[PDB]
Parts: sequence; C-alpha cells; structure tokens
Amino acid sequence: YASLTEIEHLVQSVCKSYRETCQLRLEDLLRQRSNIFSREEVTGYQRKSMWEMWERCAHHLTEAIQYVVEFAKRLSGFMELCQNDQIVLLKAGAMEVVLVRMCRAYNADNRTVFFEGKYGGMELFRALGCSELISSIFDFSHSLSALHFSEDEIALYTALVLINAHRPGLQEKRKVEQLQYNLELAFHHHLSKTHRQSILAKLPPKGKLRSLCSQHVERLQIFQHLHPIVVQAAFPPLYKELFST
Amino acid sequence: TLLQLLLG
Ligand SMILES: CC(C)CCC[C@@H](C)[C@H]1CC[C@H]2[C@@H]3CC=C4C[C@@H](OS(=O)(=O)O)CC[C@]4(C)[C@H]3CC[C@]12C
Repeated sequence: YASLTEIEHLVQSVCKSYRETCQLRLEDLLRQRSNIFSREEVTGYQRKSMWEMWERCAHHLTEAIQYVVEFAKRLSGFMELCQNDQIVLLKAGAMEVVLVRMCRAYNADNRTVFFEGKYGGMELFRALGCSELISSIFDFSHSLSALHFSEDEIALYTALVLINAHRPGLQEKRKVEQLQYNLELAFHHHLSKTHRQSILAKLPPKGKLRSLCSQHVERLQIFQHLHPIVVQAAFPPLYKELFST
Repeated sequence: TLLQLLLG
C-alpha cells in the first residue's frame, strides 16, 4: 500500500533512471533533424550485402539494449524481484523498450529515424530483406509520435513496458503484480498532475509490442538459417541469447 | 547466461 509520498518518490526515481540511461540526448536528436541521408548515401546502404547490414543493425540494437539493461538495474523495485524474474522481464521486454524509445529518434515530419549519424527513411534498411518488419516498426514509431510524449512520460511508460506481470515463466508473479501496480499508480499520478490522462486510451494495445518482437525473432530465423556462420562469428552474443532460437 | 552476468 504505497503512500502518496512513496508514489511521488517512485515517479522521480523512474524519470531519473531514464534520463541517466538514454544513449542519445534529445537535444542532439532535434539538432540533427536537418541532417538527412542523401540519395547517394541511401543507395550505398541499399547495396550493402545482407550479412553486413544485419551485422551493423544487430550491433546498434545490442548497444541500445545494454542501456535498457542499465535502466532496469536502476529501476526502483526491479532489483528487489528474484533473479529468475529479472531475466524473464528483461528477455521479453528489452526489445519492447527499445521500440518505444525509438520515437525520440524518430521524425514524424519526413518519416525518418536517426541511424549511424544521420536521418533516413525505412528505405535505408532494404538490404536486411525484411521490409514488412521495418515498415511495421516505422508505423509503430509514427503512432507513438502522435501521442507527443515528454521524457517523463516515456520513462514511466517504458517502466510499465518492462514490468509486465503477464510474462510467462515468472516464479514470483504476485511480487511482479504489486510493483506493476505501483508503477501504474506512478504513471497515472504524473499524468493527472500534467492533465495528460487522455493518452492512456491512445496507448498501443499490449499485443502490438509482442507482435513486433515475434516478427523480429522470425526474421532472424530466416537470416540465421541462410547465414549461420555470420551470426556465430560476428553478432553480439547478447543479441543471439535474446533473439535466436 | 549473459543477462545474469550483466545483472550481477
Ligand atoms: C533486422 C533487425 C536488426 C531490425 C531492427 C532494425 C532497426 C529498426 C534498428 C537497428 C538499430 C536501432 C537503433 C539503435 C539505437 C537507438 C538509440 C536509442 O536512443 S536512446 O536515447 O533511446 O537510448 C533509441 C533507439 C535507437 C534509435 C534504435 C531504433 C531501432 C533501430 C534503428
């Protein structure tokens, strides 16, 4: 039964954890908006071998995930859960957090994402050979940009994305339910203070984030089967642990 | 596992 002071402390603790574990400054991301990949640079990315592009993307994705792990470690209550349940929440939720965090690096006006120094459209990622997944991800980020999240809101939202009591294989499900509820309290508390509770009904259905993650695992299966050596030799071992079957 | 290692 967390008091109003406990809830207010949980809000500040969540927003601090988030500020400290972002790979990119929001000030830089908006500064680089005019910096967009040229028609020649896009063609270069499109003419990369599949293995090279996958390798690059898997590296950058793993990097972002390392920041998500750090976010989890500083998240109030996460380290209080048992070891097994930390693993489960992170394994299922790491990619989900990154997909949400992506909207900070996403420009709605020209439908571009900040990638390897500049902004580019989903056309950049054609050498991956999974255009349905890429465009799905760009659609998801575009829907989040319509919500006009502030940093504090993303912080509180991504915390709820991570702490999800419905993940299969939780050893102490009830302890997870209690922390999830408190973070919901923290979320609703901050929103109501800012007159922003109207976004709650506009939040993506939880099955959409699972679907994107399922889609990623499947596209890795297609790639790993065609290129098993590349994944074994070059891919970050964390990426293989989290996403490979 | 690697997740275990990163969490201590
Ligand atoms: C084939 C598979 C790898 C598909 C994934 C391809 C794209 C969609 C990935 C690869 C590299 C990824 C970025 C890596 C790194 C970051 C930094 C991160 O910044 S932070 O401030 O939120 O920590 C936001 C997400 C973002 C932009 C990721 C978005 C998503 C991103 C473009």
